[PDB]
Amino acid sequence: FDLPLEELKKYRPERYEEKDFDEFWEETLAESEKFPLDPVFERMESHLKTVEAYDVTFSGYRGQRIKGWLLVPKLEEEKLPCVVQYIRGFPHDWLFWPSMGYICFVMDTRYYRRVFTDAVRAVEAAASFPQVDQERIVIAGGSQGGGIALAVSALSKKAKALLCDVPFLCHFRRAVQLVDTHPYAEITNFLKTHRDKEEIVFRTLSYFDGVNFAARAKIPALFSVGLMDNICPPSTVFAAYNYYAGPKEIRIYPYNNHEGGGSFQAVEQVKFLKKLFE
Amino acid sequence: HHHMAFFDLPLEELKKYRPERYEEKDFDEFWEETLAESEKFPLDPVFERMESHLKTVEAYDVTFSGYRGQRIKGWLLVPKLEEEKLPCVVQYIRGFPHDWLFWPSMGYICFVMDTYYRRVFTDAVRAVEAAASFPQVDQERIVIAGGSQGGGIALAVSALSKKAKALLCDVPFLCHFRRAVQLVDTHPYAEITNFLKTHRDKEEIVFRTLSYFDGVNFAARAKIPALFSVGLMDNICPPSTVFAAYNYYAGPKEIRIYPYNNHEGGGSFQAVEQVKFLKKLFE
Amino acid sequence: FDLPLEELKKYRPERYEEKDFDEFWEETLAESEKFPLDPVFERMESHLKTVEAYDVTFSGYRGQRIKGWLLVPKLEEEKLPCVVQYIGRGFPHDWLFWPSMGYICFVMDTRYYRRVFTDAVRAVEAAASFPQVDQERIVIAGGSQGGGIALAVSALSKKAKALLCDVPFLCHFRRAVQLVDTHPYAEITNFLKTHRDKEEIVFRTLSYFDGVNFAARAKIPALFSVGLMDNICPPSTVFAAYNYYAGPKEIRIYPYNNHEGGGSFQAVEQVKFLKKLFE
Amino acid sequence: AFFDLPLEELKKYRPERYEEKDFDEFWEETLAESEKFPLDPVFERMESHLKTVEAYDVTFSGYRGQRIKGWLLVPKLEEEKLPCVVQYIRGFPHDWLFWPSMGYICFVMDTYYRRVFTDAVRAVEAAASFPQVDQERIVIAGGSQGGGIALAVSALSKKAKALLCDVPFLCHFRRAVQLVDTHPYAEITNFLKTHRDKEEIVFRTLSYFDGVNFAARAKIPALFSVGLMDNICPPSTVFAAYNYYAGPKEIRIYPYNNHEGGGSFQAVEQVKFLKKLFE
Amino acid sequence: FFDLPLEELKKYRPERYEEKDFDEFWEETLAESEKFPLDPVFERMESHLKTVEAYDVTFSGYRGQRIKGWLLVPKLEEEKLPCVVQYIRGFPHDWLFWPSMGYICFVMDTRYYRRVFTDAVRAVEAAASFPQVDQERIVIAGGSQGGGIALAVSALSKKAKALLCDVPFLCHFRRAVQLVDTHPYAEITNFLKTHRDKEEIVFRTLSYFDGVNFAARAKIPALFSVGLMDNICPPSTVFAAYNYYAGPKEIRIYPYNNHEGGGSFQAVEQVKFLKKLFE
Amino acid sequence: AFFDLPLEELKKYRPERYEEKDFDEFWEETLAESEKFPLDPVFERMESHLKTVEAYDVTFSGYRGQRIKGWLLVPKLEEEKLPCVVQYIGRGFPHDWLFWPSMGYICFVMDTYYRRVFTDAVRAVEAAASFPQVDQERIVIAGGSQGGGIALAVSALSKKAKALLCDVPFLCHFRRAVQLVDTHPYAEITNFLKTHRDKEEIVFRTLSYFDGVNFAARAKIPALFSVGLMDNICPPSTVFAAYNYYAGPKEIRIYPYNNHEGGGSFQAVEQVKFLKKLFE
Repeated sequence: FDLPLEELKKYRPERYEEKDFDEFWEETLAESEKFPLDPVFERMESHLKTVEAYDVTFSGYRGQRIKGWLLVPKLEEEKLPCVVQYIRGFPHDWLFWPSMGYICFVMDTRYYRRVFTDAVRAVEAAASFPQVDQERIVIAGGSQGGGIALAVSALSKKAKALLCDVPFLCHFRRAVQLVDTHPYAEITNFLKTHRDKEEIVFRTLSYFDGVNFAARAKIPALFSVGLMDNICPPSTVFAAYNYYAGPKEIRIYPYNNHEGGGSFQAVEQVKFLKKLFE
Repeated sequence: HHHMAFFDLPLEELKKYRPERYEEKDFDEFWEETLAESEKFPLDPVFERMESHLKTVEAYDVTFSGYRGQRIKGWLLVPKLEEEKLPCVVQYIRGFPHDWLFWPSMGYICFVMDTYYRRVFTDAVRAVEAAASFPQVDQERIVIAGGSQGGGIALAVSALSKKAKALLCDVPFLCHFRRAVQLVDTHPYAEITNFLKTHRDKEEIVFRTLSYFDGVNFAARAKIPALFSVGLMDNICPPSTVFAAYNYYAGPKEIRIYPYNNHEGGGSFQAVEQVKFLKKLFE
Repeated sequence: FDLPLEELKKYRPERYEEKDFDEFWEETLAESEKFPLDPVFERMESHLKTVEAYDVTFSGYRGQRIKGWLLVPKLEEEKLPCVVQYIGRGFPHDWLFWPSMGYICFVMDTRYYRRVFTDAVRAVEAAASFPQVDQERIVIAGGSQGGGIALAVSALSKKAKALLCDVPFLCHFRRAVQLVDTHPYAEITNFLKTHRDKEEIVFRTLSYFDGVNFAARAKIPALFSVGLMDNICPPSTVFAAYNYYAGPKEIRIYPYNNHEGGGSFQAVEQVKFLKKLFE
Repeated sequence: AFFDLPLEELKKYRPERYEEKDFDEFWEETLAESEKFPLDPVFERMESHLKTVEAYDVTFSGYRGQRIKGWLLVPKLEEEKLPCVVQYIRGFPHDWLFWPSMGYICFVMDTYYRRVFTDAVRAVEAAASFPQVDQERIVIAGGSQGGGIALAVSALSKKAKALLCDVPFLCHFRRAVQLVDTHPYAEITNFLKTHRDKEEIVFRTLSYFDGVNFAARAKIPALFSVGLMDNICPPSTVFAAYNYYAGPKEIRIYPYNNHEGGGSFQAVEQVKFLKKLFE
Repeated sequence: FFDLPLEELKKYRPERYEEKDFDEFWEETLAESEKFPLDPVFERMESHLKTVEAYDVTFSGYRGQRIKGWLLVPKLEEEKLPCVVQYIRGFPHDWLFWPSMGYICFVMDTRYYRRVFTDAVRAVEAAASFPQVDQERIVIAGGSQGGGIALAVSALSKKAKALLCDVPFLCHFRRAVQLVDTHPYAEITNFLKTHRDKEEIVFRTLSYFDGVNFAARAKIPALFSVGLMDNICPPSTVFAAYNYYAGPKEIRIYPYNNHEGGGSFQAVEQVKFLKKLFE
Repeated sequence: AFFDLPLEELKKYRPERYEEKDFDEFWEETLAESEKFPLDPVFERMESHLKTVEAYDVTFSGYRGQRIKGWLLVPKLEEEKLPCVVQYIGRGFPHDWLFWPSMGYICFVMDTYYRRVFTDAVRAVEAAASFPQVDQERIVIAGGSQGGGIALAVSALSKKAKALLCDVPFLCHFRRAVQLVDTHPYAEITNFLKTHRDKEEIVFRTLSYFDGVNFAARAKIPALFSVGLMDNICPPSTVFAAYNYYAGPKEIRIYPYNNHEGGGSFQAVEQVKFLKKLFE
């Protein structure tokens, strides 16, 4: 259903952002940095044997006390690499990264101004665990999470690599004219009833568009895209990917919908991060 | 076609639901004879350590003899723990080894078998023997587990395997065929219906044949402790089919009921319930 | 989804009809009999080898010239039994079943029910006028809308001798509408959704065309069929008409079938039924 | 099509109610907290293309003193006191022409449920503060989410004099969830599908907002409507509320309608009801 | 978005197909129906409405048959009022918009297209005959099937002065059929699926009723609307008619809407358009 | 509605073919292997209510000598020799296959991995040809959908077949089908690849042995194809690829408003006409 692959690879649409895009975000982060982070780790009761689990409390947007999980694999190593993973379920749903030898910080998004700020702070919280190797802090997400990660790749001093799967929050004006699926269809359904608010909806969403963070992000990244994904259509993902200003690679799954590369792509990430961190 | 919400018998009645069973006079002879035939080939389990990015778990590519001696495949996932003897879950479905991290992460060796039902059930009985042959496996704590088609398979195995010690049976398929068919238009039970739509004269023979694979009939025979789960909005494996099997199940048993879930069942919540159940059982 | 079978077999709901149900139909047929039938059979050029095909024209409702096909199997016999089949009338080769089993087949093109039923009663007269047709063995047949039509004809035609009625539409309207949301019964429901004040008049009008009310009148032998998963023509509607049907009768029950009914299996049942009947 | 209890049984359906010991204390306290801020209604005449109606942008204090908005539509009639319908949903002022056209001043409030119900109670107080409003003839009305809200307001507002409750949402949550997979009741289900351990707390929390519990308390006259094929707000949910409703009451039943209810037919029924009531 | 992009829709002028007798056919159709006197009859109706007077209208349409309509007159000082003939008839209260904006509203009950278009041309003449109607300000209006009808009327009526045409059906048939599988254009497709040999005759027949061909003839000012996600009446069909439309014109484009079009927002655009036009 | 290439472009659509270097060795070898067992056709007259047609239950050896079943329907006509349609598909009831016998053709209906099925189908022609009343100069092979795909393969593999009727065929231009439609049966391939992301090359190389396009390029017998321009089971660009590569004398009937039903009863008559013009 979207542009052919030859053209997706060369797709660089005109970007829309306000003159204050950077002033808005610098100011948002400054406001929330005025409160100390005060990370608190609580060991939690778990049936898990290969992993230790912590309930983490930290200061996010405007000093509010947010929480995340910290999953630490039981390994000899005094210092471990770390994946901050954005979305929740159970701690046992996040076993992949710890099982591959990474500490995993799992943060649920509890508007985007608040969520992105919380997420930036989550990296700071993870970094503050003494076992975490700060040179190997990775940020990751798929869908809404991939969109959030992508923003964080431009906003976080501490993050060192990005794993961005099938991201949402990318190239809003194009998404809306290609698919009638949730979540992009919420915008369309808003505009259907507020016919006079097209300029303001899109000017507002421009502050949260992944394409605009991508153009700014300088850290290495691995993207994934499903060529049959009609939740997060390929032209949206390729727009962000192609504008992404750091060293990058994309794994293209031509027969997949929004599941993306699934478990195959998980292994690709492990391989990518291994090559990166040696 | 999908039911809107609750569509089967109410819960008060599901708990008392014990329909008449149908089986042939030779049900036991058929399965004894099938297993004897396949035991005439040596199991010859082969475990190959695999190169893996996994750090908490060691992974083996397993080959073993199943139905009529055919070389079947499985994964073995062993969590890296001090213990010289570990408990073991044989899980029926094979994707990546990293898809099966749950049980190893909870301290269980995990044997994952790659999956007509004559062949599959025999393969599955043999997978337990394969798993038991790993020296680190504690044979007093071998568990059999499955959801859907896997759950139906596990249920059969609970009645056919000398070696299995406990059953985890989630939202099982292969149960109470005659009723499934008159409640749901969903795959997989709808394959039976579509067959009968076209072969109008084969009702007796379709149901007599299926009786040999019906989980209700194995349940009536199974003596090992078991934990079942069911989704009351499950329109793939409707609740009356699962409750039929659960209620006939002849070993010590419990069921977790998920009133708002479709075929996902209790999902991750139920995974924890299984860990708790097995802990209480084996301590 | 409907009543269980034990109950379907005993299901006899109260009937509704207007005081002039019979006068209405008598009068409708008399009006259309005031024009001569004037059946015209034209041999058609056909690729068919086992069958001869005629383009038929005859006078139906109010004298309008209706069209049909006649298919005659090439057989020794000077006199052949005949099935009048109701459905448009597609190709002659679509109607090979009955001729292939040794029956002349008259296939009537459908074109409101006042007209269609009248057209259909006249089709039997057209078919009876073919010299090779044995008038003692004229059968009327239809499935769906056809079955409903055939059912009406079983009560309105002097000439018809047996009925084949499969999964019939036009039966027990008020119950249908409260069991299924499928076309065609859902047209009634959608009308009433919008015309909330027209319930009485819709149902009274439809009572003139309800197969249950014809069934109560029909005296000729009949074979019905029903699919227990049929959500176009639900089982309780078919069983209502079947149970009220006043002639010698049988029903074939297909428990796993939807509106396809007994399909090809049922087609053979019909052949068997008619063979047993006409010896 | 029909999927809920039959009508005989719907009319007698009175399920056990669940509410917390503090249901009344919770609401008394919520309203007291919001009454500690002055209402301070402000009416701004608006430039409008309308010729039969005058339109005001209304600002008032709702929940916790927040400045809420509504429309006031006044029909141009040479009467100094008019009856009034407070209608809960805000689109254009021209979307709300029905009540003004029937001679009623119409207050349309732009609409967690703690905040919304409190805002809605205060919208009556805002409407009553318009000098042209006849306080003896203040009516509260809603369909869907609006009907639920109106139902709560019928129990919580000193000032309201009658209730028009169509196809209400926010009723008999535990039952809705086990009958339908449609939005909005399916949000509850989708929550519980994921938070399997939160059934008791979800339903105890929702008990503070259940229309059945407000209905048991409401003393003002009311006209309800229900669609027997409504799978958004299933009939057993509406009938539970209707049957527990403690004021003088009537229900209009639309057997062939889904969530559209009686539509325009029902609108006229309301006009008739209110006319009979207020004379 | 599934049709041509907007830059290309604005320039879209496909080849038109009409028969050599398009004009003779319509002239002759209207002459035939003018041979019967219009004989408009207005009956004041008992109504709960207070801002509007309602009349039950009867008039002679196609071939002299007595067609029905509603006339809604807003109670205003003015001795002469402008008038919107609206094509679709439900309740009078469903048509409050135009009277509430100061326009008399003639709502015509739609009952083939030969008959409906002729009825609709005659409705304008019926409306014009009401003494309070200002004949210099008679507007014709419709959405969907109504828009298609209004469009025809814009070319066929001596007395109409402006056109409001929203999301019209009956436009650029051959293209519709290859873009969408939705009702109503899919009735054409389903016919052709079965009558494979009737392509020429189906399209030649439909050419007499195609809005594109009327548009090319219509000389009165018009406001069109289109939804760029409308898959009932696809944008390329509407733009074909709009672009051929031979009078002074404007189009309001709603990029995120389906067949609802501009809805209430577009209703206000019409009021504005007509105000600017008539002063 | 219309979702594939336009017609002007469908008519010129000749995509690059892919096949393995052993395509022909594979099929020659497969057929030789199955010819090493004797056909041994057995015709049993069946009790039938039919009066214009005689019906036989047929048994014959197909793939690797397995005993396959078919129906033979013979119209009761004076003629000592009759033309024959081998029709590929339940083989349902004998009465479901009345069209061809009614038009004066003997009909062999075969009850239908593809290696096995194609071999069975090639052998069905030999079974039909062994009936003494069959005219071997007028043996026709026919199928729609899966049947049309099978018939297409048989048009290249059978010494005995003389004409092909290929309607809305499945098994054609796999790599394109998969990127145009999400319908069964082509969607089984897509679903396989969604899960086995590393098996694209081997899936498509394997399927190349069964692709109707590749048989078409080889088939030398005359043929009538049909296509539905709204067919989203067997999309038009797949059918046109096979049709356009088809190397024998050919025609195609194009049904612009039809989905997978194709030309239906109208096309049936087109076939009769085609075969009549051909065999005189």
